[PDB]
Amino acid sequence: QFTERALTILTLAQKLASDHQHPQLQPIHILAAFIETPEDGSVPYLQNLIEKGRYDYDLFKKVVNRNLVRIPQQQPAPAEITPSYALGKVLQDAAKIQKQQKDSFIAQDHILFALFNDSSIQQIFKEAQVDIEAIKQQALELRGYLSKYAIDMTEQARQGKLDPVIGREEEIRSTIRVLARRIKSNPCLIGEPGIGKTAIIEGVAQRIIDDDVPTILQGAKLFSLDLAALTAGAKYKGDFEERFKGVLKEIEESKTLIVLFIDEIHMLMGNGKDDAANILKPALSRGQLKVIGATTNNEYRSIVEKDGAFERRFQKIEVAEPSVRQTVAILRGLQPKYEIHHGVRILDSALVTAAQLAKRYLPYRRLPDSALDLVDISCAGVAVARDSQNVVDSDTISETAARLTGIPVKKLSESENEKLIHMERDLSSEVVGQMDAIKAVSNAVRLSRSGLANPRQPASFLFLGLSGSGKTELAKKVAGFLFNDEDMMIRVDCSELSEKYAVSKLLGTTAGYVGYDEGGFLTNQLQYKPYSVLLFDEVEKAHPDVLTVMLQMLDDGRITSGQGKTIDCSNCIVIMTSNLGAEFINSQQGSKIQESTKNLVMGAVRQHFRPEFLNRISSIVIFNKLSRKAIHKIVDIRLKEIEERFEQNDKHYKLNLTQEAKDFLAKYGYSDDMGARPLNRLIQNEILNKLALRILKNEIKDKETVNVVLEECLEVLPNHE
Amino acid sequence: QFTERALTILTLAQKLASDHQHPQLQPIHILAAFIETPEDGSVPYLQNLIEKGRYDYDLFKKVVNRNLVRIPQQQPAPAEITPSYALGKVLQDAAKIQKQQKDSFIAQDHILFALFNDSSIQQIFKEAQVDIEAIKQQALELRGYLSKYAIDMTEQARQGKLDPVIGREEEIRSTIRVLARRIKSNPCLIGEPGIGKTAIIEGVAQRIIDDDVPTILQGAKLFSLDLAALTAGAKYKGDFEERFKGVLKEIEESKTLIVLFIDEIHMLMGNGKDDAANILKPALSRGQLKVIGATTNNEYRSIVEKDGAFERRFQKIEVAEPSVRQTVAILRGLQPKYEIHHG
Amino acid sequence: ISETAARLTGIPVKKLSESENEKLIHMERDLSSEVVGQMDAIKAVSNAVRLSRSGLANPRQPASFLFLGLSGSGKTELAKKVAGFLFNDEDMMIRVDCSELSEKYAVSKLLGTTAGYVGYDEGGFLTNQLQYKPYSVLLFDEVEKAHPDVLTVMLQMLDDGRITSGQGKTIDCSNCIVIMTSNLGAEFINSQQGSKIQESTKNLVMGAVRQHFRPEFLNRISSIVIFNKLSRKAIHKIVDIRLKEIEERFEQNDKHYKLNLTQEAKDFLAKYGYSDDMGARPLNRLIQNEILNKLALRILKNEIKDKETVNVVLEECLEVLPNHE
Ligand SMILES: Nc1ncnc2c1ncn2[C@@H]1O[C@H](COP(=O)(O)OP(=O)(O)OP(O)(O)=S)[C@@H](O)[C@H]1O
Ligand SMILES: Nc1ncnc2c1ncn2[C@@H]1O[C@H](COP(=O)(O)OP(=O)(O)OP(O)(O)=S)[C@@H](O)[C@H]1O
Ligand SMILES: Nc1ncnc2c1ncn2[C@@H]1O[C@H](COP(=O)(O)OP(=O)(O)OP(O)(O)=S)[C@@H](O)[C@H]1O
Repeated sequence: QFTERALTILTLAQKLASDHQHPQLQPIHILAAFIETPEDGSVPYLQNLIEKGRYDYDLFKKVVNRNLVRIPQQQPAPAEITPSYALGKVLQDAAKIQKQQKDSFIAQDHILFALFNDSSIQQIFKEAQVDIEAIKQQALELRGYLSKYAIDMTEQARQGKLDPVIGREEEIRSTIRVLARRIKSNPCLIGEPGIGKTAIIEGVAQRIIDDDVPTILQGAKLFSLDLAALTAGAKYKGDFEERFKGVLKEIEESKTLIVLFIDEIHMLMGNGKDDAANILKPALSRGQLKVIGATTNNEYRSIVEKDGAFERRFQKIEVAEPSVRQTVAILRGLQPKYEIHHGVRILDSALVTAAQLAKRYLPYRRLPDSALDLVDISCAGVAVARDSQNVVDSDTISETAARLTGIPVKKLSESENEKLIHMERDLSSEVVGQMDAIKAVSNAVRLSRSGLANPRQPASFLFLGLSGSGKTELAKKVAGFLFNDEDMMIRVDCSELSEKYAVSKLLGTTAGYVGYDEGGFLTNQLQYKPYSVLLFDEVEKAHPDVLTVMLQMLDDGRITSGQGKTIDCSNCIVIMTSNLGAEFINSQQGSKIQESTKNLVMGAVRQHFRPEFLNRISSIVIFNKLSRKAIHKIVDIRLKEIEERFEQNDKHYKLNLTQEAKDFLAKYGYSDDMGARPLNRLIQNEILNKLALRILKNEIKDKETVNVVLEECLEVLPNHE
Repeated sequence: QFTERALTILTLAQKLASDHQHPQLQPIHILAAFIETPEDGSVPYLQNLIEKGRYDYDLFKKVVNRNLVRIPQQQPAPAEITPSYALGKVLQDAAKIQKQQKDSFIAQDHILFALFNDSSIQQIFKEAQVDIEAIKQQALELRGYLSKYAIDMTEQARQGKLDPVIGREEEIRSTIRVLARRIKSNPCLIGEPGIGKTAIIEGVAQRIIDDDVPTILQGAKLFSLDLAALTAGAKYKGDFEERFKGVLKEIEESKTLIVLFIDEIHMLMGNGKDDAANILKPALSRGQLKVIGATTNNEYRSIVEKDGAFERRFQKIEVAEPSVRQTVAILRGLQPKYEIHHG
Repeated sequence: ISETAARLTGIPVKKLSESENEKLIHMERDLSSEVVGQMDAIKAVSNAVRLSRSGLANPRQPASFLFLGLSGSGKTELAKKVAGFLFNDEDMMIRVDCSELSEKYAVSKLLGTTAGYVGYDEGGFLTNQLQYKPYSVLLFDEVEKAHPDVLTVMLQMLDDGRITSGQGKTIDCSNCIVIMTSNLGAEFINSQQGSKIQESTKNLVMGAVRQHFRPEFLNRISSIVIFNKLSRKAIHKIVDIRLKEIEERFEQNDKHYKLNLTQEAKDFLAKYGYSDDMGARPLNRLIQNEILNKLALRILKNEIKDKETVNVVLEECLEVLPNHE
């Protein structure tokens, strides 16, 4: 109800009546409280609403002292009988004043006002008007000041607005050590955004709230300064100093250990300096004016480069991210806040896994926030879904994260079935033979899905064999099964090389040079798409400088960029290709991959491909030769897909191909030295060419047949009508 | 003294005395100043105390006009002699109110009140602005509007004027889930141009309109922000921050919640940062301030590489491209829009 | 002065902690539990940090070593492990991806954008990291493929430990540690003349080092460090370690091996994979390809719900807990 100051003045009125041996309390006794002390700082006595308003404080002093002498000496027992209606009314009026003034507590000024409004000198010896406006003016110009300049974190903390923080006790102590300096009063927190800089300032506030602060700072209070009053609050040229200088001086003395702080101190460098608030502050740094700032490391760098002065006042305080275990500790401290915020229970394992998840899948975010996001997001997820529950650790988190960050890998299937149990079948259905390539694909994904693959390495395989054997097709089909979308594959022509390639590859352009589109094909796409299948079109012909660079993705997945940042791959499957082995494939020694032969190939590949790459690669995969037996399946597969891809079914075929057509293809388009690719030449050269002509001649109205000639031919529906 | 809002009204009042070529400014010119133009945020006329007080502000304007035509002269050379003793009193009364309120400047709120104390309609059943007690009941809702700076997407959606979505419901659900968060409340739609990120934000408006959103977001008023308000409304250093702060404060309190939408985040990020206004939003972003944003993945790149601050305020959401069949579904959803569009 | 300065400037080298028993004295031991063999390499780094902490390191220069030998000999692994030991965090390693480098260099590494040129993100990757983080350890990956102009300018830090940027600012973090790597020596370790590389062979390595790098580098490096091939008993040891580390790292340990590697599983990995030119990585890949992928399937099929074992089947295979145990 009352401020401590208001209570003091009222209390003094009461106790002065006791000390002066006076019966019922009168307006006189509150006036006695007003003149209770010689201290000029006491507004009720010298730096008064009277003295700086309209009348000599002595006039009033003598009104009161005359009256105090005039009231007769009583037995101590009644010395302060009651406030009666007289002081009751003054206090009630002080409350009416609060309502008029919109003041949350009764001020000593409300007591000064209310008393003065009711009061009049009781005797002819002194006269003075109750100059209400003068006393209000003087009251308004005193004490109330920071609500116009900075947000009072400490009182708001007393009011429960503070978020307590843990695990930063040294960082908090560091700000204390700096704040405890006698000369260099200015600390600043420097680090990554999301590192916990504001959190540390609030940590200081927590230290203040629990009064765990050294005498120099023991009475401290924190206030959030800048942008509003320092920028929005400006229309005139001197507005960088009006209000700003004002508050700097308002807080230098008496009013406890006021410490302002800046959360976004980046501004305080000035756009071209020009003392845009920025210089006046350090200009006054020889004393008081204790302020703590906060900036990111790069913003720090920028304000340093753009100023050269605040840095002589401000102590650089480095803030490091916590370890995963430490992150969990803060998560635990924060856990109940989240359970409350969302009305859901959270498992300790939720917190544990959130933190390690973040380390694994959120490289662009710091652990404090990243882990918290996984928690607060999961909780929010449930809060929305709550119309139905609680948060369940990795269950909720893996799904939640995958939904936002990508990586469905962690969701686990409703049924593993086609999801890597029967996948070898499904892959063998799309492509024929080459089961080891198929197994490699499945295994790559299975290890990823199971959390077993070495996390530092993307699945990586190099595919050897004769072009036309399905090496690209495999990669595309992998994307097919990986995303249920074959166009999500990333494919780079790795053979387009000379040394002049930086940006075309993950290296990017370099900032400071023309062009700021970097590694678009790889770096930008990788940043955007957390995983894919990356196909390198004949690494056999790629320049070795690039291959050496690609190695970095191949293993130890970290990826740099000319932007000064990194990408850091993880879950992208990479596929490299070569036909070196064609020199051995053309031996035609069985459809199966032969021992020794395949080794001569891989040996030669190393000779013509840095083994350093191959010494990191998950494995080299070799394709089976497409024997006619393989063809006997492939032809149907391809004719089916080829037809299905032909726009819409306004015609298409009945396809009475039977063995006769199949064999023709196996006897005519079947080049032992070019895989199935020449069968496609046959198919288009014969089947589609005739078809196109029949369509062109409008000899087909709907459907179509394939009729073996002894070659192939088509039928006529309308007779060239 | 007076601030810009009060000065605008006062300026208009004096202008009106000259618009009517009258030697002096009268209370009627001020009442006319209160009702100048149909700009909703004008508390003196439309989003006013009058409507809240159950009065017809246009009828009142007819009253004002009936009084303005009774001005005894419109003689040119005689015009513009004095502000009048009558309004001396009113402006002095405004100063008294400032003292009553501990206010360092006279706002339109105060100048309204002061005239109202001295205003009248010579009518028993006055069609006047609601009497002073109501003036206080509603005037006290002020201090202690966004439509000036943004389009109410939710209201447009309530009025239809919206194109339905398909498939993107999942990123919408993600958006709702992010908005529902206590700390990082801001989802952002990131991806290729043309994917449907605007379509998603309209989809969000639909969910609000359709009551498919939990109460804490259900009542949200979704707005299309900045650009014009940000820069077209600018002239000088700091007035970006002023409009920003104004809006941010509005969304900070009382009106359940307001959600702001930023389509092209690149519009922010200052200029090499330099805290060139943009930063205020991140600065205050901790106070819930539910915001939805968007950006081209490459734009995201060009700003995320530089910023780092907004990243702790928003949730990155990739928006997937629909398959051909899904695309057909959108075409089907929009089919009636197209048939209507061209007949 | 040391403690308060350290809290603000890091400088752990100025602490002189009572924990030296572990904090350097047992460093070689601790590192040998992480790194198999490569005794001299372990000692080389350890020696440098001992001079740092003892105040004997000369402020004019960072610790500097060149790691030569078979890829998969643990060259970058050692470097990471000393980041681990030295700063209690392997991820603090500022690996310098030197082969990822063109003549543009500047920003992506140590110099940054010449001030006044567009892009005010300057030396973000290396210099700014030191600017922000007084010192750490840096690892120069495959310096053989670094652009020559860059190899040359980085010499300003190699000795006369200066770091002048395009920002117009200087860091001079001579307190750091740098490790350079190369596969240059692989051609001589491939002589396979015992597991430990002998004299003459090392001279050939150094011959090649001189062909690749100038005295302007080579005589500034604290030492060239040449890595050995692992002994068959040593790979036995690395196998044990890696298998344990992999499972220990395995996200949530929802599944769990008895890890009955016995002599036999370990021998199968060693015998099946120990080519003298392989590097330890293929043994690690082998177990992933031999068993772990089978495990993944067993998990997916619910053959492994919890726990797991090791079993040896001659050829190799993996047992199940077929009742979804
Ligand atoms: N040590 C900690 N104690 C308590 N809360 C923490 C801690 N670390 C992080 N947080 C959480 O992190 C969020 C605010 O993070 P901060 O690190 O202050 O953000 P910030 O990094 O200060 O913002 P910048 O980077 O200066 S814009 C809050 O929601 C806190 O719950
Ligand atoms: N589900 C949907 N997916 C895609 N587009 C849709 C969808 N529903 C409606 N549309 C319409 O298709 C267009 C999608 O455009 P936007 O979402 O603006 O594209 P964008 O992702 O915002 O990229 P910009 O910035 O508009 S080029 C809009 O003009 C919508 O009217
Ligand atoms: N002696 C060893 N002690 C511990 N780990 C080892 C050892 N040798 C190899 N490794 C493993 O090898 C992998 C890293 O191998 P390194 O030989 O450092 O790679 P690298 O050959 O240094 O890379 P380059 O060739 O310089 S790009 C790690 O996954 C280690 O587990």
